[PDB]
Amino acid sequence: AVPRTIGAELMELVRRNTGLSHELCRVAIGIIVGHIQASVPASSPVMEQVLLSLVEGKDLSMALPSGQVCHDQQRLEVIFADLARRKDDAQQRSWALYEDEGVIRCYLEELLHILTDADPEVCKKMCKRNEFESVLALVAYYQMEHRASLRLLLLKCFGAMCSLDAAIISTLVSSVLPVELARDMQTDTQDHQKLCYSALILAMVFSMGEAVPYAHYEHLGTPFAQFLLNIVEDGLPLDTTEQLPDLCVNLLLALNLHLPAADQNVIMAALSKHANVKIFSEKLLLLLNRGDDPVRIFKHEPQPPHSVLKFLQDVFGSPATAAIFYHTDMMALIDITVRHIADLSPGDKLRMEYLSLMHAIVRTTPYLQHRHRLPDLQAILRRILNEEETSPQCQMDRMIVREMCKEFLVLGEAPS
Amino acid sequence: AVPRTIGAELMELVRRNTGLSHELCRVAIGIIVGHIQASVPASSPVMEQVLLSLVEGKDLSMALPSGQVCHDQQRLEVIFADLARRKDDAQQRSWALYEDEGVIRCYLEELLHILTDADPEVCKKMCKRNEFESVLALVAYYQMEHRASLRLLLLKCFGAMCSLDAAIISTLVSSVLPVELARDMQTDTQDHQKLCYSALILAMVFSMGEAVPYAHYEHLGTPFAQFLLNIVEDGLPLDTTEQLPDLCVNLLLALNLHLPAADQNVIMAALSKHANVKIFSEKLLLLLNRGDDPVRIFKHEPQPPHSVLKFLQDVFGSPATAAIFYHTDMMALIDITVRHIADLSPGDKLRMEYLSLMHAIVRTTPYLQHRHRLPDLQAILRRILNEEETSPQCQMDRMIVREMCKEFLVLGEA
Amino acid sequence: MPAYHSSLMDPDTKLIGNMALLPIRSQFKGPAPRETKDTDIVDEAIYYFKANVFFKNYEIKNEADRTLIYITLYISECLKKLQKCNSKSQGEKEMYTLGITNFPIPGEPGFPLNAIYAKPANKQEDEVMRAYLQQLRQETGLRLCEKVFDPQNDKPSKWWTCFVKRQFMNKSLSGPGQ
Repeated sequence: AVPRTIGAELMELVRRNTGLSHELCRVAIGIIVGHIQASVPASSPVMEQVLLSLVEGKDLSMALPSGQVCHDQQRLEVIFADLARRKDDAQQRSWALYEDEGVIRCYLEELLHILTDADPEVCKKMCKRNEFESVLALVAYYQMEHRASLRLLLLKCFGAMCSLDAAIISTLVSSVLPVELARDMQTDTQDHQKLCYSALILAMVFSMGEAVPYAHYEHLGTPFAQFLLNIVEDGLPLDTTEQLPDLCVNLLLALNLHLPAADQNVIMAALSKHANVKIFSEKLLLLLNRGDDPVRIFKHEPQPPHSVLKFLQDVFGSPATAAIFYHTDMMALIDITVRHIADLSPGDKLRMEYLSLMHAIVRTTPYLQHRHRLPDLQAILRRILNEEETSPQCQMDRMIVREMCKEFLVLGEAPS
Repeated sequence: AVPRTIGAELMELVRRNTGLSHELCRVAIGIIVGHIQASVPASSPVMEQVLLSLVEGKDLSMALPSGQVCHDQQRLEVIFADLARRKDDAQQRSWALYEDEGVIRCYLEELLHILTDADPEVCKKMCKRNEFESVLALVAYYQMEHRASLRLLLLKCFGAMCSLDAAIISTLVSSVLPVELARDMQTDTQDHQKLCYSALILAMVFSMGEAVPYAHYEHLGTPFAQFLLNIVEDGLPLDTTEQLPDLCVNLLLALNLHLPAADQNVIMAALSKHANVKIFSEKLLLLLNRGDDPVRIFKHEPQPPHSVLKFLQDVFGSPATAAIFYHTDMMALIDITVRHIADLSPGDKLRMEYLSLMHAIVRTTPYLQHRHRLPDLQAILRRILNEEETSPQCQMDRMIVREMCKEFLVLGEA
Repeated sequence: MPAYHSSLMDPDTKLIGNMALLPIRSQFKGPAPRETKDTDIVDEAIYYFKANVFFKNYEIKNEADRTLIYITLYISECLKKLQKCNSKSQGEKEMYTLGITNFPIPGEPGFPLNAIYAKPANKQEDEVMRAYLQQLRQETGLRLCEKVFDPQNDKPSKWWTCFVKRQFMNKSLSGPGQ
């Protein structure tokens, strides 16, 4: 019989020289052993090829070699070591003497491949080790590095890390990286590529909705929110892809995701004070109409609220921001939500959110003086209130209708 | 026992779903079965023969189990079919209506990968299919296309194709492609990226020294040579990498390689007429000092002459072009020759060429006026004519010394 | 529709395979008799060539069309060599060495029109039509070499070499098997 670790040996021994992506490396071995298991029937009855297949079929996840650490670990060892030194070579970071851009860039190029073509467990473990030592090393180095040619690869490396585990996201949220990125964007509007990645990474970083150091809002407060509204409302001459408006809409949704209320909200105070929010008003409805959440760019499981439903509930929480919308836009909003509340089946998490957003719209807009879809709303609220389903979320849906109709007796009245 | 095609069954199957480059695919097969048979030698009655079946170069290489067509062949057929079907769409190629850049870009960049990731012998077999129709149609499309983006990918394809086979090169040289590249460069100096690739592909095709249609000289001759000399002397404001100076040196060396005779040579007229060439002069000697030949970029079998030696022998073939060197460069040229001629072991074919270059220099420069390194030259010529080996190249060296010595008896020590 | 077809099918003129052994006004050695009229089948082909290559359908009237078409296919091949030639002297020497090469004959593989020419069955057919087709080639190349080179400079003239790309109904006497 074959040594019962053979498949974990092959999984690394093939990557050592093919350079394959780890996920394809599993397939590349599986297919050849799978074929020879058929094309020579003499090879399957002996455990060899069945065992070669089964050893790849790890118990749930497994890739432990019989001995020394895999080639991917050894590269992360050397790369994170060398950057960790260059971070603190105080005589070279300032008062530079040797040429080092070439060597550093090669290290970052390689790192970015390992984070994207190696085993996620090995990368995840290596970033976690020593309580995220090497994550903070890159962040501190990114703060003091000023050559934009190098900064751009650090952004990409941080992106690949964000995909890797929510715990790394939380570290980058808590670190200086976001508040440095905001300062960069507000200062150096002349690198369209760096601007796009800066916006994307902030959206990636905040995508898990955790609270930040209060020190962050010196920059991430209203002046940055006003900056983002301007980028969406008329953009930049360099944005020949017209790509920043989308990234900045995505960013405001992620920035707001962690704030607790509408009154203190540093984003909503920007919308209130901005001169005219024509384009942002429109783009927000095109997203709500489809009803997807752009901020859930990753698969991490303890997911936050649906970002756009959240952002709209935070808009309508005060009369000053309820005036954001043009009349025709708010008519289309009531139509879109009155549709989504009807079509969602019982027990869906999201049906409560549209119910809450109607409650917000009813309570703070001039709704009962124009009544745009009030017959159709009542006909649905009739059904929702009578709904005989008994799950906890269904009970909560029925309760918020009881709150809504008790506040506004025009709701729940008999049909005309 | 093993089904005796298994090695070709496996090699295709892995490429199909991995996308590996073909050499890496072979490596993947070799290591996987190798490592199991190292772990359990009792697998040898199957694993040895599975390995042994893989050992094919072109002999039964990619043998069909039965009637299969490997994925790379399928895609090459589809691409060359569709590119032709677009090239002849005479309505769309002059009175455009449909949007077509995207689909063409995808087909071209897919082609470029297959020409470099797949088995070269398949790629050859599809290019040379019906008297190079696949190649010549794609060339005719390049003359007709004018989107700069699409032009740039076509050049990359032509290079990969040019790498495959001298039969493809000689087709490209004989077709229209060189003329359009030279016309493009003289007129559209602004696309630095296309300009660099244009000079590269143009030097690649000429690298075999094939004779061109005389109609080509109309564009390729003296006007174009002056244009290249201006770039290598003066540069262009848009070149921040200085690649054009080096590429234009290589391109002049490539075009000269095929020209016969000496006096009427269209490049030599340009060197004669150009106003004080000098950067080209000292760049050229730095090639001779190392002795490499930038034009031999491909391993194709019938190796043409050493391009730099050929070029200098042309330059000194006449007194009007011999004058281009500065006096300090002339001395170093003599120093470099006298060293190589002395260093080269007997029977090296190059030693004939250095002998001939020295012969040309003495006949057309005022050498006997300045006599630099003359004692060393006498001693080495005295040696070579007294060297005692018998192979034809040693005889050829010995003969050139005799004819050079009798023309200039001072070189014999009188 | 009507491309140019051979004029000189005299009933006296013998056939081999499906080709008519028309007399030739040539100093080259070969089995067909010596022509004495001003026009000749090689000159029909050379006179028609510029017009004939543009037509895309060609209906065989007789064996002489299967003969004259062969010349035009060979002219569309000799133009490939002489466009590269620096001088008329080079071309004339080159062309002599071109025509003596062993081009395929009817039904021998790679010959482009196996559907339309039948192979000679016997030595006295085969050897004689080789000896005929050879002298046709030899003469045909030389007659181009007299008129494609402009006499002012021996430039192989633009007006003739323009046709090199325009193969006769996409048929190559080089043959598609190579």
